[PDB]
Amino acid sequence: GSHSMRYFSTSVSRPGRGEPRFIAVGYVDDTQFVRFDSDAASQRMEPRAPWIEQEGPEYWDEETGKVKAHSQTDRENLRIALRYYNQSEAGSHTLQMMFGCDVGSDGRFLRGYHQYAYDGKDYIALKEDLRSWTAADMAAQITKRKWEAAHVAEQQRAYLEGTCVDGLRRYLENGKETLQRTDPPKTHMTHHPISDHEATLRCWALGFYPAEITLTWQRDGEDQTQDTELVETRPAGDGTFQKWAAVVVPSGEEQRYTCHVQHEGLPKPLTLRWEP
Amino acid sequence: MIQRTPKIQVYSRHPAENGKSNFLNCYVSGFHPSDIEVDLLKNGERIEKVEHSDLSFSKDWSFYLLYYTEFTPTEKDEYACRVNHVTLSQPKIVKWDRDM
Amino acid sequence: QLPRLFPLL
Repeated sequence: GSHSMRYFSTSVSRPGRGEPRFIAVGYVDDTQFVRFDSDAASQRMEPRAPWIEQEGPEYWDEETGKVKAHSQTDRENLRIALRYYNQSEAGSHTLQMMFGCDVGSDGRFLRGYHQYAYDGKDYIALKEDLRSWTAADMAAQITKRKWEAAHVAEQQRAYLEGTCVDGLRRYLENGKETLQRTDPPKTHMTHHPISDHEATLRCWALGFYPAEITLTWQRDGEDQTQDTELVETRPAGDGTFQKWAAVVVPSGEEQRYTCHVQHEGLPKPLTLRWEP
Repeated sequence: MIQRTPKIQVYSRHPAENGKSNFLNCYVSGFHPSDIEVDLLKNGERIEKVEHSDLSFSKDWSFYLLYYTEFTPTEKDEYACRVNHVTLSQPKIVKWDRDM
Repeated sequence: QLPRLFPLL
């Protein structure tokens, strides 16, 4: 199937408490592989997946250089955002950045991304064509014009269609055991009386990778979102994911209810029913 | 400026079996800004040797962290996650339910 | 693998 590489960066100002904190984190699909934290002693980009330890030592020096340049740049971008929004130096603010590339199962470039958020709101994003920018407000329109004038879309396109995909494909090979695995969910159903009169049926998907999954309830084979609870997909901490979906049911009518599990690792959707 | 209040899930890595070594997870997600305090509690007191993931965020820019520790569930030992954020008047405690 | 150039707002 398709694969994604994503770098996520967070810069947080803390006036009177030193320079902003910069955290960067790198992912391939739902698996983290690097970090950098300007507060940590190493002052190095660090591995967070076994397979990235195969990169040579030159890699660690190069990524450390570049993430430090990102750092110094987003520290200044916090001060530029202050000016544009006309805000005091007394308050803490957040600049988030995301970028990276998608490839098909053939390994060909699919899609490129490069976007910012200020104080948790969309600021600017590179559009699908990788030739143009969406700006959320007049401050981002200042950035949009600067970046058009300086051909920023062209520099970022050449990275996303080039080095980015090269990197993602090398990672997919060096970490094939991890990244290209497909762990189907292990599913079961639990039953929890609420009363003499009603019970919760809970449908479980455990140990699955990657994290994309769909859990659906039906009653007599028609979709059910009434009395349905669906929790966020959640990490187990071992590189796999968990999810459940629940219905409260008239006790003695359990068998009307089917749970349906869709996941890349199942050759076919699963139907679960209540089995004493 | 957006502010988003954390969502909290407390759960075991593996199906709880009383007296078998497991991991206790607290997943805090959907929050903004990023400053957050998380404690894992056994019977109301702080666990010392808790670890967390590196700060990342979702499509909507909202942050997520996993906090975890090795633990051995019993029938009677009560575990919880205590979360403090600028959006909360006071810490939110979510008790671990082995069935959730 | 990171890019070399990071733009100013």
